Amino acid sequence: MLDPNLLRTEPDAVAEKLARRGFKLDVDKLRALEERRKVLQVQTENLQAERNSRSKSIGQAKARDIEPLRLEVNKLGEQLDAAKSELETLLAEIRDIALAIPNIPHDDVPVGRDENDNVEVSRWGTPRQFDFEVRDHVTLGEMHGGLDFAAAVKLTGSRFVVMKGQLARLHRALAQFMLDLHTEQHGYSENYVPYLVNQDTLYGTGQLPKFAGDLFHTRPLEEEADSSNYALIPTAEVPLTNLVRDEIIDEDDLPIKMTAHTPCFRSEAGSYGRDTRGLIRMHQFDKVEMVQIVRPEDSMAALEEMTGHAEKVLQLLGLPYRKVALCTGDMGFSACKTYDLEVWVPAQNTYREISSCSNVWDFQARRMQARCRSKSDKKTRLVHTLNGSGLAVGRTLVALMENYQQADGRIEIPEVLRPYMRGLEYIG
Amino acid sequence: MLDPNLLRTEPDAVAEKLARRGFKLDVDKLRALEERRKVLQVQTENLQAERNSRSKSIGQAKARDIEPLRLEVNKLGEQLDAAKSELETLLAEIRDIALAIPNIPHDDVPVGRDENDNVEVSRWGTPRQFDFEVRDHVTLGEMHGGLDFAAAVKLTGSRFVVMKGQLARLHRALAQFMLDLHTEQHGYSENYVPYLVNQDTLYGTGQLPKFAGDLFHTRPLEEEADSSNYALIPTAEVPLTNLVRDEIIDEDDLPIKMTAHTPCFRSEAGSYGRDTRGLIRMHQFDKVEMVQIVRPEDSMAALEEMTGHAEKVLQLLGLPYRKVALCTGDMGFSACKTYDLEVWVPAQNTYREISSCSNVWDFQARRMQARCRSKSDKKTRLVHTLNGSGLAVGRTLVALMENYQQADGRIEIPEVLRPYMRGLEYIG
Ligand SMILES: [Ca+2]
Ligand SMILES: [Ca+2]
Ligand SMILES: [Ca+2]
Ligand SMILES: [Ca+2]
Ligand SMILES: [Ca+2]
Ligand SMILES: [Ca+2]
Repeated sequence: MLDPNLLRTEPDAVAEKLARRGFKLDVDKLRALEERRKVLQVQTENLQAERNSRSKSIGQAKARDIEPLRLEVNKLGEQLDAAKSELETLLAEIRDIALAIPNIPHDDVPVGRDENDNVEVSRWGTPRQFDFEVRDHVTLGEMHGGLDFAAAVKLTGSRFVVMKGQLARLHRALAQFMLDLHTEQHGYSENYVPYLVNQDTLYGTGQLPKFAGDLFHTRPLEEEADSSNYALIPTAEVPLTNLVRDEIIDEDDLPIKMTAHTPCFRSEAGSYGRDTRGLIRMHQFDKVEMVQIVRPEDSMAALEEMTGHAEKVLQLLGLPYRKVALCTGDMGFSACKTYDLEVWVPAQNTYREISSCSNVWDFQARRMQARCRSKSDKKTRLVHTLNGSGLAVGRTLVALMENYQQADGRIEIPEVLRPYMRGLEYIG
Repeated sequence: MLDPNLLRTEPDAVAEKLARRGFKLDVDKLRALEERRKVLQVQTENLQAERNSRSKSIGQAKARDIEPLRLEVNKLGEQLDAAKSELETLLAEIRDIALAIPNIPHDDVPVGRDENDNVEVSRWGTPRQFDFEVRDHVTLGEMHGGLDFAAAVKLTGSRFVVMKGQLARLHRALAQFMLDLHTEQHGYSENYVPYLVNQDTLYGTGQLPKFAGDLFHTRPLEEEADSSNYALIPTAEVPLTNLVRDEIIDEDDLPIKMTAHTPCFRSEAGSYGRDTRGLIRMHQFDKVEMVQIVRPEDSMAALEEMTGHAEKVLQLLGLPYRKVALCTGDMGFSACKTYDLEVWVPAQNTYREISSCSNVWDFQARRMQARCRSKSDKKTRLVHTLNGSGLAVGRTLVALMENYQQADGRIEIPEVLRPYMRGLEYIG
């Protein structure tokens, strides 16, 4: 959520910055609600005061007939409860609006309508020239018997996979390599997190209220009927960022750099048509996430650092990619600035997204009440949060299989992964 | 499900074997339903025949007024549809009974009422004598800051954990070691499986119809409204065993030995009281599963082999345990014979279940229609299925932390795990 006082003080300026995302801030409705809120707030607080006073008058005469006084306190209590509910319903209408507002893009972000307006910043490696017709990862999967989509339709349904044997081992090897890289060389602490999360968590990172439809939701448990409305995690950004919810972190302890290897679950609503075949656009997919909790003045530097960490995975793996600065119109909900790394995909003859590194500014920190404090001063302030994949494991497996395929369909194991595969050079 | 002809031919004998589990087979109701089924079946099949014949009489005269004949075929079609529905409702009542019948215990299984009647077969290693008061894994978790239950209550709710740092790394190290042991030394092929499964899968391994309440269920997706009634996997036995559903496997290709590392999800319904604190009885927990698909005559040998594989993990890790032959009254629904490995838990001053290895006989194979065929003969037969954990990773972490704790709370890394931890000797 945006700073409420920034919406109060200069709403036309924030609406202008938000218009660059293609978002129309309803400034008039927000104002009309806010003006009614002050009227209800003065009435409620006056009722609270007079109920508190009449309650004290009873206990004073009780020591000294507490009946005509007792009736009045019940009439005021009825009045105050009605007043408080009426105010709360209005507070809930303001929240419906405020919490559906995307983040203000930082001035570094190029102005754009959509993905066609994204700016290329960097490019690394040169796409492989093949001496045969390139096979896709699905075709190679079938040749090895290692990627079985039909078995996953049988166990579950569409947009699921069963990996079998050496290709399943290679997928594990990729995740191990990424976790070891970030924990051993990049200063990230490793975490095992729940894959089911509550509504507070989802509100905290921005999935709720606007993106409930993107999630798999669980039915409450009979023995936890009022505390088990859970959703499956769509990214480890959700559990990891929420670890600092309702915390005051000493600035000396920042940055907090966390990594996790988890499955991610997406309903893929609206994706009716785009990427029907393959490990791309799945309901279930593994990712090795990087999350940073930093001091407000270090977030821009941390973004460059984190993007560099995801780039390092691609470079060590010998996978050519392009680095893209996302424009105002192609950014995710919580982000103020984003870099997407797009890996070369031989069968698609283009680069495809494999990492999306974002600086969230204080947008999630405000929702979570995540703040920091220098012991030197009497001043707490919201932290900045960042997240990015290093990398989407399923998409890395696609890029690896396709870029390293041999004429006969064998997969060459990238040199940096051979220690993770007992020195094995080829699958097949 | 049990063989329908074994229920038809000798129901008093199967009811006798089932009574040893403490299960009363309603032989009288099954018989009454079966007698009505034959009456409805003769009526339906007679209606099917006469509708088929009257339909053919139309097409014969159509070549040669197809109106008094067309009315009759519609009256018979109405009659047949009603007859078929009435029969199907009765078929569904037989299924409600047949599919809630547990497996017949094998004669090897000792007769018992409950867990207090289980027979100890073997014992390995000697429980450690400590020179200080033993701390539990929760206390050690807190000392290291590596096991955070409060953070998991915040992200989700109770019976969840957040593992942070070195203890999170050690948990990953355990799973890697188990997967490497079974794939490199024990002949298991590695698999990546969906963590969400459909109703057919659940019926196949026996979770449905009787144990829906033990599961986390997902709400159907709007864009898959009639094909996304999924549940979270409670064990990898569910997706792995179901890979052979509707298959005729060449006997030469058996045994099919599969392993996976997955999170497992349990609602823990009825567990109100038992194990309130710790990594024991969680809603989410990791397991390294072993599943075997074998020829009917090799299942008993495969059980001993598989139990030995789970024992090997414990022996290499230097964790003392006891091997227990479960009695008739303490077996799981699908099992005909089971061995439980119970690991020594210093803070509990007892052995606790860490693996449950079962021979399922043809019980799941019958539900899944999983069969094998020798090319030499014109004879298909149901395969036998087996499953067991090698091991429950969370429970291994508990046993490791507690058995290897040092006076100051440091955790000694078992010698066999040090290569998985970059040679690290101690955590802390
Ligand atoms: Ca510091
Ligand atoms: Ca994007
Ligand atoms: Ca974001
Ligand atoms: Ca063979
Ligand atoms: Ca048991
Ligand atoms: Ca079983």
